[PDB]
Amino acid sequence: SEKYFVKNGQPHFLISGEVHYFRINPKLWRNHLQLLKQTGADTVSTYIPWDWHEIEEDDFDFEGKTHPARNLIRFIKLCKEENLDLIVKPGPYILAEYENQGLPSWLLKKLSKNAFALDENGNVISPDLVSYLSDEFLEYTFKWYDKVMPIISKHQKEHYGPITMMQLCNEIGVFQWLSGKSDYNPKVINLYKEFIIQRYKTIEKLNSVYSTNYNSFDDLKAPSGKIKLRSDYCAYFDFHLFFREYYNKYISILKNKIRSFGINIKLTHNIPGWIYGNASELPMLISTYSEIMKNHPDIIFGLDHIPEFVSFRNAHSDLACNKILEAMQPEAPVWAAEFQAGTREHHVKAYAKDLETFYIASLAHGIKGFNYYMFSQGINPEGKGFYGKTFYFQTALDAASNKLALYDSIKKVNRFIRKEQKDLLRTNVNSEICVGFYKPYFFTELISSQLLKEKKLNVEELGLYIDPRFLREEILFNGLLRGLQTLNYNYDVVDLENCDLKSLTAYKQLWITSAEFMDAETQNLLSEFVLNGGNLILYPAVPTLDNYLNRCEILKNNFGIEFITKDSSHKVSAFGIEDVFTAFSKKQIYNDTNSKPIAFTQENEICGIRKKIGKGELTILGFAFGYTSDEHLELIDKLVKLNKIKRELFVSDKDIQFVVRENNKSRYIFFLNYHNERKTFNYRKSEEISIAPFSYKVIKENK
Amino acid sequence: SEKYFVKNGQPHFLISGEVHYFRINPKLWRNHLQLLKQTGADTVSTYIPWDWHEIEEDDFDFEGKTHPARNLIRFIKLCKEENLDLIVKPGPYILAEYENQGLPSWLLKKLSKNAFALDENGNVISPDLVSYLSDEFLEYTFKWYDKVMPIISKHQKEHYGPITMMQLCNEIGVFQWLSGKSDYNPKVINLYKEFIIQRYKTIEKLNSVYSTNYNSFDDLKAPSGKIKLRSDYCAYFDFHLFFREYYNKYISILKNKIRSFGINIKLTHNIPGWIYGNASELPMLISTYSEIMKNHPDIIFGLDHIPEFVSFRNAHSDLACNKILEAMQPEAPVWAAEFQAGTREHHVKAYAKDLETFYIASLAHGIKGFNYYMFSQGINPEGKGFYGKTFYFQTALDAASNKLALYDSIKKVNRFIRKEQKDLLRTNVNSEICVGFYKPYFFTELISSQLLKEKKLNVEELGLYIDPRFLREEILFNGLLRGLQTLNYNYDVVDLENCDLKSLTAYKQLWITSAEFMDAETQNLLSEFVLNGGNLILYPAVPTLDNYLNRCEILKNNFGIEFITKDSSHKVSAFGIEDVFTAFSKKQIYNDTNSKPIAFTQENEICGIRKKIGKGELTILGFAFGYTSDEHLELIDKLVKLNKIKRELFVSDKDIQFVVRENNKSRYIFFLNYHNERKTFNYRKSSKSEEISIAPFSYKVIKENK
Ligand SMILES: CCCCCCCCO[C@@H]1O[C@H](CO)[C@@H](O)[C@H](O)[C@H]1O
Ligand SMILES: CCCCCCCCO[C@@H]1O[C@H](CO)[C@@H](O)[C@H](O)[C@H]1O
Ligand SMILES: [Ca+2]
Repeated sequence: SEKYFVKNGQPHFLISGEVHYFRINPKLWRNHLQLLKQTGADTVSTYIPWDWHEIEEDDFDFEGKTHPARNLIRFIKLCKEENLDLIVKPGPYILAEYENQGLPSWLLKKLSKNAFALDENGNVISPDLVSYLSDEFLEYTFKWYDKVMPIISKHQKEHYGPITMMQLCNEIGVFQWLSGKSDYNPKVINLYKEFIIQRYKTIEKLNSVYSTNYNSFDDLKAPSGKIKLRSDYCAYFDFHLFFREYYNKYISILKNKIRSFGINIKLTHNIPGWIYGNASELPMLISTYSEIMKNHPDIIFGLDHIPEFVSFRNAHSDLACNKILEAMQPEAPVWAAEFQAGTREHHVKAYAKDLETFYIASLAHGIKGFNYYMFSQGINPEGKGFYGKTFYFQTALDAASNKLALYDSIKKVNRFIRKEQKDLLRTNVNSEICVGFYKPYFFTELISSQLLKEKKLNVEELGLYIDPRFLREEILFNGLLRGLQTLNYNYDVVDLENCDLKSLTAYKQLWITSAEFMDAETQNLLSEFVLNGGNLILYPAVPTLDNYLNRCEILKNNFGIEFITKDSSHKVSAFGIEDVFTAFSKKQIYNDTNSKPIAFTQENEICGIRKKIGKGELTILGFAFGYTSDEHLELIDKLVKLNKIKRELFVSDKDIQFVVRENNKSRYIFFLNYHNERKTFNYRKSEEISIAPFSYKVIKENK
Repeated sequence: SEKYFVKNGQPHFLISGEVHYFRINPKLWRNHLQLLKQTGADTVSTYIPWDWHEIEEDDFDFEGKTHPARNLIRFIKLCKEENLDLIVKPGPYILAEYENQGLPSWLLKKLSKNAFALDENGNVISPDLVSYLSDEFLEYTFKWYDKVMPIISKHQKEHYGPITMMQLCNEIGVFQWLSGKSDYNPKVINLYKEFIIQRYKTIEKLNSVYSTNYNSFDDLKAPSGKIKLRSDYCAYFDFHLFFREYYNKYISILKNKIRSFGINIKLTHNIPGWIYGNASELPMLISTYSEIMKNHPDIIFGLDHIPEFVSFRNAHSDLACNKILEAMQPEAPVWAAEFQAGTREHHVKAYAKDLETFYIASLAHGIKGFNYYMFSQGINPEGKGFYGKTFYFQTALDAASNKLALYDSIKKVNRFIRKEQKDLLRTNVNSEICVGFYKPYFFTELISSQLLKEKKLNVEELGLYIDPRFLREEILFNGLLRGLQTLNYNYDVVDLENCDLKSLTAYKQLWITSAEFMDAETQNLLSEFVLNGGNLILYPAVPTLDNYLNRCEILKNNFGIEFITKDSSHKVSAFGIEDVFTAFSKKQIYNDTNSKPIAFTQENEICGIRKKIGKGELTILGFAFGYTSDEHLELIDKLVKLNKIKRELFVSDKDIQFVVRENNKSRYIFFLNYHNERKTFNYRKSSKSEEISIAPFSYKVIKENK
């Protein structure tokens, strides 16, 4: 049933600690590895920075000849002597606050103009930022792989060495994201052209989808500027599809080159998206990897969790991210490639007592492995730090291997995990709620994001009112997912693309947060789901367009739905709940023939209905609510109770979060107190306990 | 000579609680007032919502004829009976999560399009957002004042009623700010044109300042779209000056109207700017009030503090905001018109254990009065709730007048304040550091802000590299002010406009965070300050332009500075601290003439110097640093130590914040732990050491008799 790492043919919780040899006094390398092993960690993780080892063009030092901390060979030997497995990450990009993001200075000085990412004007976006598929950049990357990969091959677990996993590059696309800007390098734009021709075959086919008027593919230009026309939305949508193929090509080139050295260990990649201690944009970033994950079943994606604190303000972020990774990668364990330990930022404090709770909550929220980032603080050698002298603060160990407060928290959590991993790794939550992941709503990193300065997407200019990023951030991430977690209802997330009908039928309810557009495949899937006996909850709109904003009303017509879009007060009543605040004046007003009306505008117009269709049930709400009032929790609760779904526990205090994890033999009840209040409460199945502020309690039951 | 409220010629700590009569069962009004009084609160505060009392056009109910909770008269009477003074806030805007922000539905339905705030295209920004000087808006506001003001007048203190203060409207500009669009209503356009003609007199004079070629004033439009030329920047700068005069006109019109009813009580206004539990944009909004605060000494501005949590993430916001209000309103006490009690929104928790610490920190940080907002929860009658039925959560009292957890925290704090107010209100901190408040850097709400939809200001397009909003947020608010508070160095903030040299010479150091532009008046003042014996710290730029980005090299010349702007690594060395990360590749490179070089680029070029000029000392750093690394705190500490400035206490844990307040008689030591760690530390006055244990997110106060 569950996916989990294995060691000695038993379920193994992967406990890795990040220790940057290149930022640590080599006299203290053994001491760091021993103190890490002494927490019950089984693995150590590090970058192998290209800049640090190719000290000049075609001058490699992996042996400490030119600086003791260039002795990668001895660090590998120390990992073996101290019985730690090793995760190695040779880039080419490492980021990691290393100057040039890990690329050599000699390389960046020597590359042509056309090797760099370019803005719509052909100007260099950043003196650190190459275009991934630059021939020059791949030439030098390959010459770097030519020296480091034989070292990694020799020490891989497949040759009985310590290296169990290797990360390819680092957070692909994170620069396109953090910078406003997309890459318009002429090589990238040529690949975009091949992609479009391959996709549409003829300009007449493209023209009928885009409503364009090209005489050939030679008239086709990469999209840029604000979207003003539906044709510009279409161009930008395919520009999004192209970049997912682009990142897949980049990672495929790295992988093929790696495999050519006989390296047969587990390959990895790491997902960015946390900022300011929430992860509402991480679903957009994980959507950029959609083609990699379809095409590479052997690359395990891990999450880069950066909570910064642990409270009701960010409690839902790590669960929603873990669940979305499970949706996109069901055949591999959910794990954190980077799992916050200390802080990257001196002024952004990371409290041991905060992180200890985050670690336990991560177990409740289904994590199967992590790498404490950073277990060990580093000191940047020879001004090679992007920022100051010091790399991370409030870690488990300082750069000189002094134990800090987090050390004892990590030892405590690891001791719990080692005691329980055999049973805990084989547990799941009983989810009767499925929440649909509709990937095209997330495909906006070029036109609409929290990090993009000027918005290229204003849906009002396209005759639309439901913005897909507002939907996926406020209605889905901070709304429905946050609400179900707060109400202690288990949900699973399912990717709707090429989705098996049989994999929706296990759930008593499927929840779809829908904009006005949705592809024919998904409209067909949801139609079949209800017709065959599924209970669907759909809001805030029955879709009437496809991803190209061409008419598509399959779901509408299959369900016998008619509506007019009409302006009204933001407040509606729904299931007898008065003053439900909704995001939009514009609401769908439903013909109620063969329907039960269950929501009403201030002027008593029908803005929600329930209906039987074939063997199934439909609940449509023509209005958008997130979680910004107690009425919103009341409405989510009412909806869940339409199909008689129960919480696993009665807990006397509604502000206590719990997760029940079980198999046939074992149950774990995780109680999580995300609040600055000592809480005393009791519980019983669908008895009294005190939890400190920002704290936890774990309870075992034999079934 | 602290500024504090006075009662019976004694120091009086203003303790108010907010209780919305219109959202509470009137059978429970008395119980809310009694329970508030029993916390030691002296005052109660409420809106009087226009929408609630003008139930239809020209149909008024202040007596509970149509709804018991419309009996404003009886609520006023109960405040008197329960020995509470009363703050009334009749709008016209109240916001307060009330439908249409307090404006009548019938009004918003009746008003013509020209009553509304309009974008650049002439479209309504929001259906509830009126243009402040709309003829139609002020006509209906006046008719609302015609009915509510005679009642307020009759129930003033001077007529033996309970009413001691009235707020004019609510957070002027907050609605425009949150909408992300500025008002281009034609009243605004026409008033701006009059402002520009009055300012420049002739199109030739405006052309010479802006470098434009207009044939007449008729060719000039209110600026719209992005700034691409220095002439666009000039136009926007005058538009900012115009908006400060526009808000002054609004509040003058309301004030003159109020005075005509024989209302002589203290008038208030309330400062917005906290969002997501920080206040780094509050300085921009308070700056929109600069002309109000110069023309109306009888209007007391108070802060609206919404911290939402109390941790290192936001510890610096309340002190910086208290200090900035003091800088702009030096003759009135610092007080909080709205002082967070519970939470306005269910999904953002307000813990008693956080807010109790915020209250104590506020005393440490010099607050002299506050109004707990919300003391009492409300339930919206008749669908009047903008966002839902319940108004506020986790308050002192639920809507039914049950005590909640916060009630005990407020009772504890108030008990300390009543015991200590006589000394505590007269206490000062010993600030040897003054930080300059240069208001023109904050004049960007039309072109650059956290909330503005459109980024109109890109200084690189003007041949500049120091963005004034980046400066005032990262280098000043989240940088220097945060770093000083974290290092436990007391600082004052002084408004540099029309600033007395006499009121800077008190300090050991004056710190100026400077962009490439600064007006002649300020450049001269800082010149005189150093020549006459002041110690100036100036970074990241010697300015060379005025506020219109024309040549002004007064300070550069007076200080005998030569510099070239050159690109280098972000990292510099300063005062022997290596790998100080700085914000810009571009830095000021100084030559070594009659100076001690104390900072060096990665190529060892001089990007900071110290020199003696007349009787004073100058330290210039040609690079930008806030507080984003440990080196930044080391650098701030090094700079403070240049003039032998010392902390009040040796404390063994550098992460403990403290404030020492004293007068002749009394010393209060405030310890604040903004961290999620139980801390055990020792301390001593810098003159055996005492041991203290402090819980997470907690406080200790020690009183000493001198
Ligand atoms: C545009 C300049 C890029 C330099 C910074 C790149 C790396 C910063 O670090 C990145 O920060 C993101 C935001 O918090 C996180 O989501 C990522 O996990 C993290 O690696
Ligand atoms: C665009 C619609 C705006 C309607 C008015 C909403 C007023 C919300 O309330 C305001 O929020 C601000 C941001 O936290 C605070 O700074 C203010 O103090 C507070 O009054
Ligand atoms: Ca029908």
